[PDB]
Amino acid sequence: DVNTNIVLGGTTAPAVKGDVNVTSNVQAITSPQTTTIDNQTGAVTYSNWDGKVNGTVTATYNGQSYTATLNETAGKENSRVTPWYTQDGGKTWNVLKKDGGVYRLEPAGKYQLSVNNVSFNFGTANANKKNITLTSSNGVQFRENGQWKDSIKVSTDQNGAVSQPLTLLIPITPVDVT
Amino acid sequence: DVNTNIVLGGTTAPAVKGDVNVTSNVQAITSPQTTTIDNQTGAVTYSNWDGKVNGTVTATYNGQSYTATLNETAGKENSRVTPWYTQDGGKTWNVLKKDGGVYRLEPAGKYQLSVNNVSFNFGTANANKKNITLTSSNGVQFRENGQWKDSIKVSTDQNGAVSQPLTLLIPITPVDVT
Repeated sequence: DVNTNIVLGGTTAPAVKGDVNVTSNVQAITSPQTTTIDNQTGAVTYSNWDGKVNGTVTATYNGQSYTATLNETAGKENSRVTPWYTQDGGKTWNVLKKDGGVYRLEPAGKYQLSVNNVSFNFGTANANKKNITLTSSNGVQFRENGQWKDSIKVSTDQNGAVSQPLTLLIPITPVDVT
Repeated sequence: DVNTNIVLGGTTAPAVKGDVNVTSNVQAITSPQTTTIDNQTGAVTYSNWDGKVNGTVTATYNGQSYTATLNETAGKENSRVTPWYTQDGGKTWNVLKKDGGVYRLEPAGKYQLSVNNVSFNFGTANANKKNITLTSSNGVQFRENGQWKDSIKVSTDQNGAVSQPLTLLIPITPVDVT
């Protein structure tokens, strides 16, 4: 697209993009293990939260919908799901240790999932392709050059698989019981 | 190497060995950035600690002393030094984050350093050797099969270098400098 338009930003490249439309279908759910109250009022208190999270990452590309592949082997190359939280406004981000042997995912609060060694099999139909550009539909980020990024370029190998392993950051906002 | 002696606790191989004897020469030192005082008692109070660590890992092998090599490359290959603390003790172990942009280490101690992609150059003289036993003389541990241990077996390549990257855990107990 020709750049015609005089935006005060200083004539940057356009935001027109997207070969592969990566979309998290990851969902998070939590329940309190212990609810308390003072009977002097009706002031309930839900506490001791117990989080769980499930789903997958799909990707629309050339009118076909693919699903991300994880690695179920036990080496350094295990696609390790690691939950991240911020006490700040995302100024920093710390890994959740297991407390009482569960992931305390407290309702609202902001979370992020990190999963390395992801892939996709786009099929022999899509072999040997260069500059496939991955964009997120819903706040998924891709790791590159030591830093998170809104989009990344991948090439497919002779079979149609992304030639090198990805690493994703997935947003999480739990639902709760009640 | 022959079992004569009836110890309680089954009978098991001896622990004595060490083809190559690794020693941490890592030292840690800290100062409070603010020293304060309760004049009604005269009880001083140190706070805002500022830790620094320095040193090397050496190793004795076949009468010669070698020194560990780190990897400088910007990337996934980089020997990442990560400071490491246990809250109270044992099962707890978490990454030490920078506060006030510096690594506060309190002289009460209980810290460990973790460093990947280490190596050694044992010299052309020690090429092509097949199974070498690594031991520490001062509490350095080596990573394998997802867990630390005090010994590992490695082989040298055509040049005399450890064929594969090591990953170490180094103890440190800081000292207070006035």
